Amino acid sequence: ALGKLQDVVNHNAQALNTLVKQLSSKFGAISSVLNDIFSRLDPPEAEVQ
Amino acid sequence: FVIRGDEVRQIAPGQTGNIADYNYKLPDDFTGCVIAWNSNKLDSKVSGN
Amino acid sequence: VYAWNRKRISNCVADYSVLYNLAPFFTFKCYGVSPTKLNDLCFTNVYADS
Repeated sequence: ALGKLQDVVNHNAQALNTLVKQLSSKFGAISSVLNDIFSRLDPPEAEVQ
Repeated sequence: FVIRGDEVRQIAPGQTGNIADYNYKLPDDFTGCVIAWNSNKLDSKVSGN
Repeated sequence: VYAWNRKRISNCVADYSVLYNLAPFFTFKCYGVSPTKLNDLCFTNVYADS
């Protein structure tokens, strides 16, 4: 019957998992890797990327 | 200065090439205008310049 | 000159550096592309004549 105590832990773990998974989102950019954009692309619009 | 017609592209931020690397390099943050015009009537020798 | 020769240089890695030792300085004039940055850029096929 200890669902109330388990729910809090589940919710916190799932929120952390979603937050740490959000790093792979492209957001419409060329790539999700910073160094790849800086080195393999010129500053003038890499800055806005 | 004086350069060739084809390689005038390298006088601009972020490009690479012979002059861009070894002769004249613009900085990443630039605030200015570039002017280029043909000078075939003045700098051209038949024998060679 | 009237009967020139053609060879297809494909499926290999180029070594354009060796070409500079030829000639006292050179007669290397190069049209349409930067002569000194041919190494990093990549191309489809390279025809050669003589």
